[PDB]
This record gives sequence, structure tokens and C-alpha cells, in this order.
Amino acid sequence: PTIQQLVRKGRTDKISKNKTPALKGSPQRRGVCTRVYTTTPKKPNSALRKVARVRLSSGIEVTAYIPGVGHNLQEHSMVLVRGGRVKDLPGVRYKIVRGSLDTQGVKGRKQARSRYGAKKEK
Amino acid sequence: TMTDPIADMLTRLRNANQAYHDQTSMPHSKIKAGIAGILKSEGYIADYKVNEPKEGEVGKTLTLTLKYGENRERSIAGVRRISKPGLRVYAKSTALPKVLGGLGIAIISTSQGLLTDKQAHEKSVGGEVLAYVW
RNA sequence: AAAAUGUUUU
RNA sequence: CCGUAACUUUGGGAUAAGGGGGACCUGAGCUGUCGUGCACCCGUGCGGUGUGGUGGCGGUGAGGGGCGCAGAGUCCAGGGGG
RNA sequence: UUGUACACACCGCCCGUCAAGUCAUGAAAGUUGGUAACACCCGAAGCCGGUGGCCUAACCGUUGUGGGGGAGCCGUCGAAGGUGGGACUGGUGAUUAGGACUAAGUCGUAACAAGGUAGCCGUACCGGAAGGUGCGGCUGGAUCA
RNA sequence: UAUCAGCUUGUUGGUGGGGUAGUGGCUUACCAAGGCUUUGACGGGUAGCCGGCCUGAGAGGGUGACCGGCCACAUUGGGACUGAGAUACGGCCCAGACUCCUACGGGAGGCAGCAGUGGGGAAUAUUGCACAAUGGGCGGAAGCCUGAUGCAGCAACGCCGCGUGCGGGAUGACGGCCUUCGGGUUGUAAACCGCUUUCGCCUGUGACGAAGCGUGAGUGACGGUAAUGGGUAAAGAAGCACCGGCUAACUACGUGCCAGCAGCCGCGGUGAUACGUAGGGUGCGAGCGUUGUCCGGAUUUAUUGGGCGUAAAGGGCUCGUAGGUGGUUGAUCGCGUCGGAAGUGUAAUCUUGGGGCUUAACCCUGAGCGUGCUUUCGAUACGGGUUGACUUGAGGAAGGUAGGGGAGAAUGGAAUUCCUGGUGGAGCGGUGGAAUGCGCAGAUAUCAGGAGGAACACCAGUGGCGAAGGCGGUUCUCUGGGCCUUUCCUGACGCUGAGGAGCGAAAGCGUGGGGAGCGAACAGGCUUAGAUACCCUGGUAGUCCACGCUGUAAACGGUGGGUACUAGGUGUGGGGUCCAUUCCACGGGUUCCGUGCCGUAGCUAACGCUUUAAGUACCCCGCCUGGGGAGUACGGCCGCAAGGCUA
Ligand SMILES: [Mg+2]
Ligand SMILES: [Mg+2]
Ligand SMILES: [Mg+2]
Ligand SMILES: [Mg+2]
Ligand SMILES: [Mg+2]
Ligand SMILES: [Mg+2]
Ligand SMILES: [Mg+2]
Ligand SMILES: [Mg+2]
Ligand SMILES: [Mg+2]
Ligand SMILES: [Mg+2]
Ligand SMILES: [Mg+2]
Ligand SMILES: [Mg+2]
Ligand SMILES: [Mg+2]
Ligand SMILES: [Mg+2]
Ligand SMILES: [Mg+2]
Ligand SMILES: [Mg+2]
Ligand SMILES: [Mg+2]
Ligand SMILES: [Mg+2]
Ligand SMILES: [Mg+2]
Ligand SMILES: [Mg+2]
Ligand SMILES: [Mg+2]
Ligand SMILES: [Mg+2]
Ligand SMILES: [Mg+2]
Ligand SMILES: [Mg+2]
Ligand SMILES: [Mg+2]
Ligand SMILES: [Mg+2]
Ligand SMILES: [Mg+2]
Ligand SMILES: [Mg+2]
Ligand SMILES: [Mg+2]
Ligand SMILES: [Mg+2]
Ligand SMILES: [Mg+2]
Ligand SMILES: [Mg+2]
Ligand SMILES: [Mg+2]
Ligand SMILES: [Mg+2]
Ligand SMILES: [Mg+2]
Ligand SMILES: [Mg+2]
Ligand SMILES: [Mg+2]
Ligand SMILES: [Mg+2]
Ligand SMILES: [Mg+2]
Ligand SMILES: [Mg+2]
Ligand SMILES: [Mg+2]
Ligand SMILES: [Mg+2]
Ligand SMILES: [Mg+2]
Ligand SMILES: [Mg+2]
Ligand SMILES: [Mg+2]
Ligand SMILES: [Mg+2]
Ligand SMILES: [Mg+2]
Ligand SMILES: [Mg+2]
Ligand SMILES: [Mg+2]
Ligand SMILES: [Mg+2]
Ligand SMILES: [Mg+2]
Ligand SMILES: [Mg+2]
Ligand SMILES: [Mg+2]
Ligand SMILES: [Mg+2]
Ligand SMILES: [Mg+2]
Ligand SMILES: [Mg+2]
Ligand SMILES: [Mg+2]
Ligand SMILES: [Mg+2]
Ligand SMILES: [Mg+2]
Ligand SMILES: [Mg+2]
Ligand SMILES: [Mg+2]
Ligand SMILES: [Mg+2]
Repeated sequence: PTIQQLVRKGRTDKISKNKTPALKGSPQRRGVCTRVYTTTPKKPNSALRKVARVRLSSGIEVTAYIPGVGHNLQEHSMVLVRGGRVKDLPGVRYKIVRGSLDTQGVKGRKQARSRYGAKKEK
Repeated sequence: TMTDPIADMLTRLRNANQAYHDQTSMPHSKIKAGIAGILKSEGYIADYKVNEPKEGEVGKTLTLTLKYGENRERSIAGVRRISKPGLRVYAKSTALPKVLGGLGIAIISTSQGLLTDKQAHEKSVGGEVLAYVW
């Protein structure tokens, strides 16, 4: 565009889409497990991915993935929910922080323990 | 209609130099004559001449004769217009532009007449950055 | 001269 | 006197709805009209005309004030909206 | 050699209804809130403007008081509240609409080759659905030169 | 933010008065009708602003913690009082909401001061010490007050520094792990030998901050603190992430599209370097990862620094308003622009030179920076203002001139259909093949006469005209634009153009007319698994006319307008002018304006474009920012409706 066109109407940037609206500017949010279940992934994958409908303290209810082999949380279990997308799962944009509040660390972890909330074993 | 006769001079020179023409001609103006003079003094054209009208009998004609070196080699690597009519560019005595790392010359119209950057910097005078001929 | 279709391997 | 919706065929809907003031005493100026009278055009002897008159009558009144439970004080005289 | 949206290579690719599920969203008799004001009614404190018959040590007195002040009272303004009609906006809503994704469901084969009626654009009507047809246009078609 | 277009009536101005520290519609009376706004008023949304902070090559983008400056507020709303000074935090008055006391009559209160509690939250500390230092209030002073401040506690929250050992040690030991059963690897690692003592722990010494303060005596909260001597033992002191690619670092075992992993590409379906564990390794290290957020990479809003023929992107076309922009030249102004000077840009930060903490972080100090602004003095090349010329851009005059440019009216012929009559008789028609259909009530065919509507063969394309959409019988009437020309005239009057307005194929809509042919819908016949189609026979709106409406097209050259420049070659349309023979014209040239094809330089991702640019440049406008959702919803405008526009 001409300089006069830029003067009359300047450049405008893009919108910069948000990824995790339910957190509302917080690194993680507390919630209650309104439902605990399993979901079949999208193709080409195939499994029984463990997820939970959680009512976060922001008043929004979202689906959160439960990582790691092992699971204890059930109905009305208080959880901490952080960001994180599961690619082969449409509509899952949050994960549950293992080792925090009611959810507990994965039992037999010995590598990458901190990411699954497993205390070091003597 | 014609908007920037200086840009017309620059593009005429660029096109003629690219097409390997020995001479180019244009309607004459004082600032065009000054730019041609400093181009000749800096060695980018062989010579220049202002001709009294005898074909159109209307106005003076400025004619630039260019120089090509051994094996038909361009003496002008390019010319660019800086202070456009749409947006004019003025440079201070400290912020004078450098062309081709200093190899080329920026033509600056200062309050003391047309002066190449090197000159201006020596006189510590700025002005309107007309061209970047290199 | 008209004359349709071709699931999910691993 | 202020103000008034959905909708609309742009006319409406509408007095939509919903408000304020009103009478009495006093009253500054403003006006309708006539007026003896001033000068004047006078075609006068015209059954006239334009300036112009302190005043009379009437209309209207800002403001100020009085009294009562109540000032459209009686009779008369839409309820409204979806 | 030409065309192609095919390259799993025409036993290709691919379109839309219908049926099922999931998610987000629109409409909707209504219903439930919120915000910002408006026009009136009433109007505390208070300042200001009046008034003050009541109360008043300094001042002045013709030494019976007066001056000045104060309580009180009235008026304007005035927060809040009341009443009414609008404006904007959030949630929700029987019912309903299309969108996205998922069976490897059903119905045809519309497009891609001249896709077997060349395709597409605007518009119009028609039809379970793709689509069909008319009118004008385009080549992002071609036959025959 | 325009999916907010009108806002304001003490409102804008005037005069007199009042008021105030003070100007002022600040207030009041009177007079006038202003004031603001598409260069965005009014309304909605969000927000304390800045020095700075983060990021970035820079330009920018994000941000407003500590610290420092200004502002605003102190339970919510309002009000004044006192005072030099008041949003009066720890004041007063009233009202509202709250909490508390009450003998029920009435009273009391406001941590967004410091610490602290409840609550909310992913999340943020002690109900500490001292006025010794600096600052403040009052007092003549000693002094008193100071949750300012100086300090300490708490938290890896950040930054910085240090330690967890150092040298030697092959016999390359065991043990794990791997293996080709040879061995390899962990690994100089260990064992073993000799050393050192920072930090921690134990113990001793022990400050500065005070050139203060106090008449003196005396006087340090921090504080037995920092620093430092001695002692102990190599000890009390290493984890976290990762190892398919980007990306530094690989194998075995287990599992078998399961369990699971993932930032993207993807991995897992029996040989998984991608899951889980182990050995080994790599990056970091009192941290390491994950999540959130910001900038970068992203030239992915491109001023620096992008684009629009086919990738997303040229408005359907023109006219034209604001605006942007401006051929040659004289004079002048000195606003832009440029150069000095003065003032200012506090400090801190930041860059940098010195200095101090054992170094560093940090701290002090000098300078720079503070990218500007104001004042003032100069310069006049350019931009602009004022003013005067010039004619080449532009327009006009006169003459020449091409054409389906447009509107109106009359009118010509062929053909179709229908009608009437003659003739004649069995089919006609139609298709891939048929049938529906028509026809002995005489069709088809054939001839004559007539009626009517619509479109104009040949000319006619490789062409002309128009802003585009578009425009073809002939004639007349009315009318627009273009092209050329040497003289002539005006003298930059130019270009573009948001919003706005007009024009805008066909279909469609309204009223009336017309209706031959054609022909959506429709009916029937065929084809077919079906055939709401293709094909056939019928056939209504429509196609036509008048006047409106709609305003969209693959409205395409998918290429906005203007201008200048940059090889040619070769067709063709229009106007001149020149030449020879003519004294026509055939011909050649040449010039100006169109319209094609080929093609160089150049450009492009390629295809291709290439003087009619998609090349080289300047001016202005429109537009693009991944694909869908979607040119859809909501709102608004336009329309009779269909719908269109904005989005
Ligand atoms: Mg009414
Ligand atoms: Mg009424
Ligand atoms: Mg009265
Ligand atoms: Mg009454
Ligand atoms: Mg009556
Ligand atoms: Mg493919
Ligand atoms: Mg809704
Ligand atoms: Mg009142
Ligand atoms: Mg008073
Ligand atoms: Mg008195
Ligand atoms: Mg009162
Ligand atoms: Mg109120
Ligand atoms: Mg519902
Ligand atoms: Mg098909
Ligand atoms: Mg087809
Ligand atoms: Mg049909
Ligand atoms: Mg005054
Ligand atoms: Mg705020
Ligand atoms: Mg800011
Ligand atoms: Mg501060
Ligand atoms: Mg005072
Ligand atoms: Mg106070
Ligand atoms: Mg204070
Ligand atoms: Mg307090
Ligand atoms: Mg506190
Ligand atoms: Mg909590
Ligand atoms: Mg002191
Ligand atoms: Mg003292
Ligand atoms: Mg005290
Ligand atoms: Mg590698
Ligand atoms: Mg395996
Ligand atoms: Mg950028
Ligand atoms: Mg980014
Ligand atoms: Mg781009
Ligand atoms: Mg362009
Ligand atoms: Mg495109
Ligand atoms: Mg166009
Ligand atoms: Mg348009
Ligand atoms: Mg203009
Ligand atoms: Mg100029
Ligand atoms: Mg000059
Ligand atoms: Mg400094
Ligand atoms: Mg040092
Ligand atoms: Mg500074
Ligand atoms: Mg000028
Ligand atoms: Mg003429
Ligand atoms: Mg007509
Ligand atoms: Mg023909
Ligand atoms: Mg042609
Ligand atoms: Mg002249
Ligand atoms: Mg328009
Ligand atoms: Mg039509
Ligand atoms: Mg019609
Ligand atoms: Mg009709
Ligand atoms: Mg038919
Ligand atoms: Mg067209
Ligand atoms: Mg287009
Ligand atoms: Mg344009
Ligand atoms: Mg152009
Ligand atoms: Mg040409
Ligand atoms: Mg291009
Ligand atoms: Mg629409």
C-alpha cells in the first residue's frame, strides 16, 4: 500500500489465538472430577485414553487427560489441572498433575519421576 | 502525469545504462543539471551537456553520455531514489547514509547546494537525501 | 445410445 | 405544558403509557379597540387618508402573596396495558 | 500425443441427503439477571440566601437600652429512597436450524477422462439427495480447422 | 470500537452583578444562537500515567512488580468545618450497607498503616528487635514520639559466589550390563597410597558503621554478627531432565495398536534406539523439569521490510467531494528541512571510565545517554506559502474525419406459426431404436391470399464503437465521445480519488400491453434396477413493449487509473503529409492514434509477460494475511418480494 494508505489506515496484527481459556491466566487450576472415564483416540491410533470431566475452580468444566500407567482418582476427587494438549484426542487441552491433591504418582516409575509425581525410592 | 522528475532522470539513466546506450536525454531542470554534474564529478557518467532547444524549440535538453569500461562493463552498478514525493527523507549531519558500505555515493541536497554525503559530512551539513547512486 | 458401485488388515 | 413503546401499509399505534401546572389576592409590560386632542394629504363643501392622543373598556399577564383536608374544590367529565 | 482433482494409481478418487453418536453455535413463546442513565415525587447533612416575637458577658448608651451575634424557622441546591417508561446486556429456554467430527451404516454417482449430457458463474423454478432444466455469461472445455 | 452518527440548552458567546487566593458559565440576571463531529463528536469496552522492565540487529512489540515522580482513593454515597495548606487513612456531620455494646431509652466502629486472622486462590512471609544510624514532628534545651527507617525471622522466588575433595594408582580387580562367549563396558572409576581443610560442626579472638549523640557519666538494635586463629574427619554435603529427527547423547529386557508416549513429524499390529525398566550415555547442576504468560524466530501487518494474471488479494464501470500528490522558471518569506548557542530532559536504571565489598552479584563515583521540547542566532538546495512569468502537460477554437456509441419514430424483406381457399390422399412426425402425438372429421405435402409477433442471412472477421455492461435490416430526427492537423487561444487550469452518486448482461419483481418462435415449471412417451434426467411429443410463466424496481455475473485480460523510459520483426483499423508515373489511383515511404501476433533485455515458482508489461520507475485508490466454519449468524441499511450490502 502507499504511504498515504498506511497513514489513513495502518497495519493491524493478527489475533493471537489463546490455547487454554479455562485456566484464565493461571499456570494450573484446581478442580473436582465430575466424571472419570476412558475415550477411544482418533485414527490412526487406538487405545483407551484415560480422561476426566473436571469442574475447575474458574467455573468452567473441561476434559483433562490422566498421564501415566496407573490411576486412582474417581468421582469427586480434587485434582490440579495444568495446560497441555493431547494430539490424538479432539477436545482435550488440559492434563492432570500427578502427585498433587488427590491424584497420586505413578506407582512403578523410575525414570522421569518428577513429571509423574513419583517420590524417589531408597 | 509526471510526479517526480528526479525519479524520471534516475530511471532514464538506469534503463539506458542497462540497455547499453551511449547517451540519454531528458527535459532539463536545474536540480537535474546539478545531479548530472556531481555524477560526472564522481565518475559515474562520461559527461553531460545542456542543449538549447532546437527540435521542439520549447525548453532545454539535458543529455548524459555514459561510460563503459573494457569489455563493455557498466560504470553504474545501480541508482535509487530515496526522497520520494509521497514520502520525503531528510538526514542530519550525524545520520548521513552510507551507500554500498561507503563505495557508492548518496546524493544529498543541502542548504549549500547539492553535495555528496562525503562532502556533507566534511561540512557537517545535512539535508534531503535525493539518491543512492552506486 | 444409455450402461452404477469397490468398508476396518497389520 | 412536558413526555410517550412493540409494531407499522409510514398515515399510524396515541389522549399510548407516564407526569407538572390550574382557583383566590396583588400585580409590574405586552397588547385589541375607541377616544376629546397635535400637526398633516384634503380631491376639502371628502359620509375621507397617513402620523399622532395623557384616557376609557376589554384581553393577557412575569413576579409576589393569602387560606383550606381539598383550588379541572359543585354539576360535568377516557381507566390503562399485554 | 492429448486431458486429469488418479499416484493405494479407474477395483482409483469423490459429492449430498438419510440413520446413530459427540462437540460447539443460531433461532425461539418466554424466563432470569446485570449495568448505565433519564423524567417526576419526596428529600438528611451542609454551605449559601432570608427571617428570628426567643436567647445574648466584650461594643455603644439618653445606663429604661441599642448595635452585633446565636438558637429556631423558611427557601434554593442536595446524597439516598420512592414511582414510572425506555436503552444496553449476561444466563437460561420446550421446540427448532445448520456446522464440525466419528461405524469400517443406508441411498444413489454429481464432479475429476469428452467422467460418459463439457464444466463453472449469476439468477429462476423443480426434485429423497446428490442434482435437473431454462436465460445470459466464461474457458479455468473440446471437436473440426 | 462505526455491527456507536449525530452530541450539547449554562450548552457556545456577550453585558451587569455576585463569588473566589485566583482567571473563568465558577455563579447569576438579561441578550444573542451558538459550540462539537466521518481528520470520528456522543456512546460502548478496557486501563491509573511515567522514569523504567522484558524482548529485539534495529525499527518495533509486550509491560507499568521492587525503586523514583505525578495522580486518584481511604466501609459506600454526599457534605462542609478548622487551617498557611484537606480525597482530611488512624477527624467531624448526614445517609446506606455491615460489626459490636445496651438496663431497649440509646451508644460505639472502619488494617487498601505494621505484624496477624478468616476467606478466595495454582500461589506470596513474623501477631520480631531498636530508635544505635539516616529522615520527620514538637521543645530554648536535656529530651519525648516515630510498625518512617535501620535491622532480624520466614520461603531455592531471582541473581551471584563457593563446596561436596586433590595428586598418584592396571593388576585395567570384583559386581552389574552387553556379547560374535573372544571379550567389551562401567573405569583410574574402585580398592589401595599420599595429601589439603574452603563451607558445615567444635572452640577462641572480635569489629566498622559514631569525625554521631550526651554538660557529663556514658552511648550499636543488628550482635559474640562479619572477619579471623585453633580442632575434627575425605568426612556432614547431588540431584533433575533427556538419549527417532529438529537436538548433545543407545543398547538389552518386558510389552504386543494393549499398556502407553508426543512440541510437530509421528511411535506401539512381535527384532520398539520413540512405551516400561536396566546398563551406558548427554545436557545442566543446588538445582532440574513441567505449566502459564510475553517477545524472538514470523519479512506471518513488511516505515526499516511483503504482496494482489493463475497461489489469499484489482472495487462490475465511471463520474466526482474531502484528502494525497504536482511541468519549467524569476523574486521573496524562512513554516518543513539543515547548522550553532542557551535552557531543560531529577535521582535510580542503562552504556562506559575509575573505586569499594576476599571475587562476583551488588554498591559508590565521573562521563555519556536522556533519541525530545522551548528560546535564540544563522543557511536557502529541496518541500510548502506569497507573487510574476513560460508552454511542453491539460483544456479550448478552426478545419479535416472514422464508426453495430446512444435515444426516438417510421419502415423493408425472408422465414416460422396460424387462418382461408385450391389440389391431392395415407400417413405424417420423431429417434440410437421407438413411442407419446397429429392425420380419411383429408394431415404431411403443394399453390394462392391474409393476419400476427419476434429476430435482422449475405456484408460480418483476423474488424469497428462504447467507461464498463454492451452495440448489426434500412431511413430520418435528436445526441455523446474519439482521432488527426499545421498555424490559433488560455497558461499547470494536471493526476488520482475514501465516503457519496450514477450507469450496470441475463434472470427476477410490480402495473398495463403483446405473444409468432423458443421455452423453466408441467403433462405424456421412451431409456433405466429407478430416471423427480439426458432424448421425443406437448407446453405456462418468461423471452417482446411501456414505465418503474432489483444491482448481481467466470460483470475476466481472473491484470485499477495516470505518466516517463527500455531491441526488434510482422499483420491490420483511422486521420494526415511526401514522392514518381499520373496530374485519378495503383504504389511506395513518413508521421499521429488504435488493434493483434512473434520476440530481445528484463521479470516470474513455473506457466508465461515482454513498448497494449506481468520490465525499470513516480503519484493516488481498492484489496490480501492458512484451509473450513462463512460471505454464514447477530445487528443495521436497501428492496414490493427474491434477496443484496456491511460483517
Ligand atoms: Mg400521540
Ligand atoms: Mg395521557
Ligand atoms: Mg401568577
Ligand atoms: Mg388538582
Ligand atoms: Mg366544564
Ligand atoms: Mg494424491
Ligand atoms: Mg440465543
Ligand atoms: Mg427537593
Ligand atoms: Mg444561615
Ligand atoms: Mg438584633
Ligand atoms: Mg434546609
Ligand atoms: Mg439519587
Ligand atoms: Mg434448547
Ligand atoms: Mg457421474
Ligand atoms: Mg457430465
Ligand atoms: Mg425438471
Ligand atoms: Mg461576567
Ligand atoms: Mg482499574
Ligand atoms: Mg502503556
Ligand atoms: Mg511506587
Ligand atoms: Mg479556613
Ligand atoms: Mg487525619
Ligand atoms: Mg496522608
Ligand atoms: Mg486504619
Ligand atoms: Mg496488613
Ligand atoms: Mg484456599
Ligand atoms: Mg534525629
Ligand atoms: Mg538534641
Ligand atoms: Mg508511641
Ligand atoms: Mg544426535
Ligand atoms: Mg522388545
Ligand atoms: Mg515481526
Ligand atoms: Mg510465537
Ligand atoms: Mg507474503
Ligand atoms: Mg498493481
Ligand atoms: Mg485467487
Ligand atoms: Mg476490473
Ligand atoms: Mg459494488
Ligand atoms: Mg482536489
Ligand atoms: Mg514542483
Ligand atoms: Mg527559487
Ligand atoms: Mg550511575
Ligand atoms: Mg574491585
Ligand atoms: Mg537521568
Ligand atoms: Mg512555492
Ligand atoms: Mg470539430
Ligand atoms: Mg423505447
Ligand atoms: Mg456469419
Ligand atoms: Mg479478434
Ligand atoms: Mg501569453
Ligand atoms: Mg453504489
Ligand atoms: Mg430481462
Ligand atoms: Mg414482466
Ligand atoms: Mg403481465
Ligand atoms: Mg422438452
Ligand atoms: Mg463480460
Ligand atoms: Mg474479482
Ligand atoms: Mg479506480
Ligand atoms: Mg500502471
Ligand atoms: Mg501499436
Ligand atoms: Mg507478477
Ligand atoms: Mg448474507
